[PDB]
Amino acid sequence: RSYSFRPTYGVGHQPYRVVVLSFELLHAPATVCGPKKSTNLVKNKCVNF
Amino acid sequence: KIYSKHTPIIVREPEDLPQGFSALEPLVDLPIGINITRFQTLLA
Amino acid sequence: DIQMTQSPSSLSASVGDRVTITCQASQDINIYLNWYQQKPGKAPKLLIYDASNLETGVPSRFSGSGSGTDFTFTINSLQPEDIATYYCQQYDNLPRTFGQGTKVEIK
Amino acid sequence: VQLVESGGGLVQPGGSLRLSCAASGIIVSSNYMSWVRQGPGKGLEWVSVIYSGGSTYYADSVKARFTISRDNSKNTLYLQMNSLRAEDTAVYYCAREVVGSNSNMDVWGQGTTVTVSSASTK
Repeated sequence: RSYSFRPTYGVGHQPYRVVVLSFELLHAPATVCGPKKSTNLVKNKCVNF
Repeated sequence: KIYSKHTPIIVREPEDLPQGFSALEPLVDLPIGINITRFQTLLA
Repeated sequence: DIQMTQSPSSLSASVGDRVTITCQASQDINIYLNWYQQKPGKAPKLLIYDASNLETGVPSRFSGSGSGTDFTFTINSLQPEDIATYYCQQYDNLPRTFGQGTKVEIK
Repeated sequence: VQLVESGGGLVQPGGSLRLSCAASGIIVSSNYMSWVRQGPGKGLEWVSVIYSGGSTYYADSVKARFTISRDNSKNTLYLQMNSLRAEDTAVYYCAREVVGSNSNMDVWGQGTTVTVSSASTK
């Protein structure tokens, strides 16, 4: 059967696009991770690198 | 892990290898996680 | 819980007259709002599907329009064989509930 | 395609049995069924719905009472209650889905208007 997406209907029947996010933790290839905290550069003094 | 090396101008006849020292360098590292027991090459 | 209320409940004096009966609801609902035609002593029966269709064998004078939580129906023909009661129900929503009841009768 | 009723008589409060309604060849396991109350002094009242996936949805005021059973070959749906509080002076009509999108398969069934009270048959 088919959805009805006519503009005459209010909240509850109008289309709400949804995307499902689910991860896997059975195999361990150590891939897919996000970057963070890429700061500036410091020279000619003490450095906590 | 796939490591590669190429040597040009092999003037020796293509038999029983030449003589020489040639180190190898890392080329491709892959996190695939499968099993390997045997392999077969490709000829065209 | 969904509460449906209707003003034209008992049209006892509506004989040979234009009928403008209707059903509403508290929460706004779509066209999925059907009706029950319950004869005395027998199960309720459907004449209109999705507040906009018609049953296969019925007189063609019946026409119901439902849009924006307002289902309006008419019976211009006051046949004696349809001495019954009319009910209003909404579906495709949790939970399914029925109306409080309306009376239709010809003197 | 019609419906078969199993019921009748008078019962005291606190007693429950298997209310039974069958079809005339319609699929019973792989179909949608609904139960409603027809009672004197009031309109029709929604009771329960059972889907072909084995999921039952019914009112929260009658929770922990309804036990439904769809037989594979006998084609007769059973329903069992518990701890009747004497408000069952009505009849359980069994029905199908009224319309999915556009369908005229709308055969219904009847039953016996049973009562639950302290006074027995006299």
